[PDB]
Formats: sequence, structure tokens, C-alpha cells
Amino acid sequence: TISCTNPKQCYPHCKKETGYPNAKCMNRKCKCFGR
Repeated sequence: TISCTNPKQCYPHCKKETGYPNAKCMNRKCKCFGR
């Protein structure tokens, strides 16, 4: 798990991890659109 206080961080990180950049972020959490 990574630490992201904003979606702009999991946006690009997931844009390559799973290809889907659409990723949300929560209290020190990340919910991509297809983990």
C-alpha cells in the first residue's frame, strides 16, 4: 500500500501499475479502478 493524500498521486502510479490511472485516495489508502 502507498501513502497518498490526493488522487493525483495514485493517478499516474496506477496509470502504469494496472494501466488504469483512475485511482482514488483515502486516509493513507488508495483505491485504483482495477487493482
